[PDB]
Amino acid sequence: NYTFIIAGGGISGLTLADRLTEDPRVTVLVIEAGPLDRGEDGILVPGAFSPWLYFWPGLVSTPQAGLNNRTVDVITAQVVGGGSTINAMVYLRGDKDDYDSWGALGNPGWSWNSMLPYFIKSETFTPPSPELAAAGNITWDGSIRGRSGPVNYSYPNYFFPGSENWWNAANEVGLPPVKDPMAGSKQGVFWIPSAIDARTMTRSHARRNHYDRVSSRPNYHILPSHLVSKILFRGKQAIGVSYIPTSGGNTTTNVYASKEITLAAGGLGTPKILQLSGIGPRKLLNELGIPVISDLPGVGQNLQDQPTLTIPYTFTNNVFPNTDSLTTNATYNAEQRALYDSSKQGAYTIVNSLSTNIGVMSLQRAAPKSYRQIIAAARARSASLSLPPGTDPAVIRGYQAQRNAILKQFENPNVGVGTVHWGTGSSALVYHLKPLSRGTVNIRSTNPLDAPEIDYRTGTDPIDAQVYTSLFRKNREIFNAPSMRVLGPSEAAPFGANLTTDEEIYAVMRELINPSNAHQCCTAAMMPKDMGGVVSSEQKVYGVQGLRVADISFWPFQLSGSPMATAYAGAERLADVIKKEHRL
Ligand SMILES: Cc1cc2c(cc1C)N(C[C@H](O)[C@H](O)[C@H](O)COP(=O)(O)OP(=O)(O)OC[C@H]1O[C@@H](n3cnc4c(N)ncnc43)[C@H](O)[C@@H]1O)c1[nH]c(=O)[nH]c(=O)c1N2
Ligand SMILES: *[C@@H]1O[C@H](CO)[C@@H](O[C@@H]2O[C@H](CO)[C@@H](O)[C@H](O)[C@H]2NC(C)=O)[C@H](O)[C@H]1NC(C)=O
Ligand SMILES: *[C@@H]1O[C@H](CO)[C@@H](O)[C@H](O)[C@H]1NC(C)=O
Ligand SMILES: *[C@@H]1O[C@H](CO)[C@@H](O)[C@H](O)[C@H]1NC(C)=O
Ligand SMILES: *[C@@H]1O[C@H](CO)[C@@H](O)[C@H](O)[C@H]1NC(C)=O
Ligand SMILES: O=[N+]([O-])c1ccc(O)cc1
Ligand SMILES: O=[N+]([O-])c1ccc(O)cc1
Ligand SMILES: [Mg+2]
Ligand SMILES: [Mg+2]
Ligand SMILES: [Mg+2]
Ligand code: NA
Repeated sequence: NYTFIIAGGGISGLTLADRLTEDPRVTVLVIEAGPLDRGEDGILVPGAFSPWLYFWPGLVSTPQAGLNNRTVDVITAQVVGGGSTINAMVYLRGDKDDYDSWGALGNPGWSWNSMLPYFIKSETFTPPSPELAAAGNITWDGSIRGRSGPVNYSYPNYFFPGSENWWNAANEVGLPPVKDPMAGSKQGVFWIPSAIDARTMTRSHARRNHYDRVSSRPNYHILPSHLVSKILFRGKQAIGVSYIPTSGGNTTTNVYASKEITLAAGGLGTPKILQLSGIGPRKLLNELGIPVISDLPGVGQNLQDQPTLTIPYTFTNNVFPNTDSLTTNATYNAEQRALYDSSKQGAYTIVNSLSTNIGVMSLQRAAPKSYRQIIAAARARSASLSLPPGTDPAVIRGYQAQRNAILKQFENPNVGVGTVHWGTGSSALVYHLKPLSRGTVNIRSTNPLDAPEIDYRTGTDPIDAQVYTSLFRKNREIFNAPSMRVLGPSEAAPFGANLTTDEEIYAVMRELINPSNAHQCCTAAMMPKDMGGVVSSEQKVYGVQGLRVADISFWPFQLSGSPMATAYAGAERLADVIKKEHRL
């Protein structure tokens, strides 16, 4: 027996296991599908970034009805440290109203102010050098960045010169410098904080900051390369799990917990454990012959991600060096790698293909002449039109509440809906942070080795195309501003200056948008049960005792930001919630 068993050793699972094992009377077993990383350069060194080393194999979407019925490979981590081990290290909090909105959906104790102590606890910020801060326009508010917590973050110690042209261009088209994008608003441009340990300029992933750091503890146990295949119950009490080798060896083992089972298996993993365990929609469980322990139609509903668009460019006068110099100039690449190996300086401190600065914008900043028109269309349309026909009414009610919160965010000048980035080379990136579309993740069988059916339903809500087209147009403004025109950019096929109407631009976007940046969330949502929720405000699964969801399956909806910083902080908070209930 262990005190706690955690299914998934990703960001949430390892953060929780670390904090729970601070009490030597508490024992934890973390069961993780993937192996330990080997500290290979493709993980530790930003410039060597090789995320495909630990992608979960054999996951494909359904044909995407909103994206010309395209099928895409599904990307999620399978490795100790989860997404933190293979992500692009972008470390950003959401905006105040994200957390305040989660609270307003019926979740006492959720707000920006309740999260801020956990953001601070989570991390240690290391300031950049003064000369890079001054030259780069790096700013921060030290009063709201942690100085003593486990997650290291800082910045690269270098910037490609064309990042300057893009900064000035973004300013020219109404994206001003943001003092600190961690202070609960991020309207304009800023340096991307990176989850790097500045001692060695290497990745600070959860395997290091929430396992290696505390791995002398005998009460903190890890079992890599095993899958949690089922939750075990005595009546409605979660008492243990079954696990199998990830490789599918014909062996099953049962292990038991004296206090709780925690699911931390991610947006695409947690709902599958619940559904195989008979916690999920009666209709699906009945079809597969799985006994219903708790009839929760929200399990596998409400899937969200943050779609991405790569816009290709050619330049008549780009500045050298730039990120594509690493790929197209072997001499430059070898000299920057030798520079990093010697004094830990230069381009290898930046995640490969990224630049150092980024822009975020509200709907009114993206669409200053038309945002009210997009809000009017969204307010006019029935919430239920966004969901499959015959969606459970409780799930529709939760989606209606989310939608009302997001339409308030659309009117809010201080909440982001999209991002613009330029890596300094042949492509730009435009992310959609706040889709109104909702997808599904459902098991197809009782075989725990079978991939679930993953249907992002990207672009099924027509409002999303209007928001995304506005983001595309703002990106075009940056590239046509004086500071960027000096580099001689032009959109490459299948984009181009001759695509001038919304219709022309979005027909190409429909063919190129990726449903996912591997930010899958919200498939075991924290909302009232009568709003299609799966977990309470204490993250307890409805209808059963001793069972919580820790991973970002529990989020109601996506942030103005990428998920990692909040995945850590929310696990920091859940550790304290659990310790208080037991008296640990
Ligand atoms: C390639 C790539 C790139 C990015 C990102 C992800 C990825 C994959 N993200 C997203 C971010 O990393 C992600 O949202 C968080 O890691 C989510 O943390 P969780 O704890 O929810 O799941 P996470 O995915 O971290 O952990 C879930 C774990 O559960 C395991 N698991 C699944 N099913 C299991 C089962 N049945 N039994 C046992 N273990 C099981 C998995 O193997 C995995 O390690 C990101 N975010 C960000 O803010 N900045 C960024 O730069 C990026 N970029
Ligand atoms: C990563 O963050 C941790 C946590 O603050 C830092 O660990 C500290 O390291 C210093 C010097 O090595 C020690 O004197 C402290 O006692 C450690 N503090 C704690 C709270 O453990 C580590 O320094 C960070 N990395 C950087 C570059 O600052
Ligand atoms: C996608 O597939 C369905 C039938 O499988 C079809 O009716 C629909 O027209 C297709 N969508 C597009 C945009 O081609
Ligand atoms: C920093 O901002 C100043 C003032 O707007 C500008 O002149 C400069 O080019 C910027 N540099 C970078 C690297 O963004
Ligand atoms: C290639 O990189 C080297 C090393 O910085 C540089 O001197 C050279 O001019 C670059 N060549 C081209 C063609 O970019
Ligand atoms: O290669 N990558 O960094 C990726 C690829 C796909 C994805 O959805 C997220 C990140
Ligand atoms: O700047 N931001 O808020 C971001 C940055 C990256 C990302 O994937 C999502 C949001
Ligand atoms: Mg210093
Ligand atoms: Mg300045
Ligand atoms: Mg200027
Ligand atoms: Na330096």
